[PDB]
Amino acid sequence: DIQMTQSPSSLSASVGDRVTITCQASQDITNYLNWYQQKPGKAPKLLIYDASNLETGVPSRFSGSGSGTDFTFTISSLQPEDIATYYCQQYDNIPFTFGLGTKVD
Amino acid sequence: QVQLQESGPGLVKPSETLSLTCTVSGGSISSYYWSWIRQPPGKGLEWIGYIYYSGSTNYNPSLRSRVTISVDTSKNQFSLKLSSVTAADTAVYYCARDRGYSSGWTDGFDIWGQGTMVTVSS
Amino acid sequence: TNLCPFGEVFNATRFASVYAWNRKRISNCVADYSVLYNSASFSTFKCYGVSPTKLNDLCFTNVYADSFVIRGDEVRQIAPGQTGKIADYNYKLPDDFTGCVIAWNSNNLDSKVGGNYNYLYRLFRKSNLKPFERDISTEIYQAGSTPCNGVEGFNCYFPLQSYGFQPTNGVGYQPYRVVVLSFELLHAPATVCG
Ligand SMILES: *[C@@H]1O[C@H](CO)[C@@H](O)[C@H](O)[C@H]1NC(C)=O
Repeated sequence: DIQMTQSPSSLSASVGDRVTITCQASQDITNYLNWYQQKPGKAPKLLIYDASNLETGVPSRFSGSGSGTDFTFTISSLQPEDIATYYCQQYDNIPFTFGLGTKVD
Repeated sequence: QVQLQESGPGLVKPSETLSLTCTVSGGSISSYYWSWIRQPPGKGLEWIGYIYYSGSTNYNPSLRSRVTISVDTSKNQFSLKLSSVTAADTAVYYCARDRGYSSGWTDGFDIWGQGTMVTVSS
Repeated sequence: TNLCPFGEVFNATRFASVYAWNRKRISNCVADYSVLYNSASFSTFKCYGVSPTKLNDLCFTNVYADSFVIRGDEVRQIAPGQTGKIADYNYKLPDDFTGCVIAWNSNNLDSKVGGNYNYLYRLFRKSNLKPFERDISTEIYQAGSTPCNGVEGFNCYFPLQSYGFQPTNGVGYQPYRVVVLSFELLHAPATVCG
């Protein structure tokens, strides 16, 4: 399969901060990675697709970058409502692999 | 705006099969790759398989042996029949959707819809 | 002149894998096959009913359009009275097939640098197929004496296999999108004319 690894196992900060989440792959994944967030008791949403594009209807405070086997998802300005567990995921090979999650408090 | 709502039994017995059913309203199964994923309590998301509307399916190799995904366009719904249930399948299950734009391969899931709980014990 | 909808039949973004070929009915419309014949963008256009030029003057009562995606090597197999893995396990035409077949290369679309994983074909089946037969059940294949008992193992196989569509592969291994039109005349008023 494919191995996703998120560097921050957990993280906290205050309002209006910039936070970065690093997702690293077990092999080459060109841009086939998406970033979801999940608030507790809810189904995950989609935030970033193809590792660079922000999906329609999402506030622009999020951003993404990377290529090869490493990508980063960054909140430029943290908000009180950004409390959530964040997951990178690839769709380049079967099976689809979800990162073990990054809790953001 | 695709209102997606799962509906399955909330409890099954060990070693039998479970059968969830995904209903889509305001949604056109006619071109999107639809997939099921699961979440054990306090673990990460596990992908299960995705199904096209014709019948072209594709399953997770670890779970390839005992799953069965069916699509019914006329009643615009999904059946996920998982057989040989073990205690390891106690989890919530989600009914995702491809986002659209592609040529011959799916994209990231987009339209999860509220996930239902499934308990497997005695 | 309400024209038949060949548009989304040939120009669709996605085609289903060969083992679950799409079957879309065409009826109660006028079909202009000339633009198809004169498209000149089709790698293969082989007809086994009447000649392609004449059929625009010939009228039928149903036109089934069965679409899928295959490899360039297997393209020949889609023809009446043919044999091979595709022509016995996945999709085979009856000998008296009344219709004809379009196909074109699509490597720009249906292949991945890491190799495509979506398109699947039925590797093993315990029997041949009836004409125009569509089987999607995927019970494990028992290639040995033992019963596989619903689990893979030694000489137990998953009856589907994935083509490795890669853009730099040879023409023999490139992905070709294929359409098959069956024109049948039943005892009913013909509705698909020129
Ligand atoms: C598919 O779209 C192209 C783009 O205009 C068009 O030229 C072609 O005729 C279309 N195919 C059919 C079967 O109409």
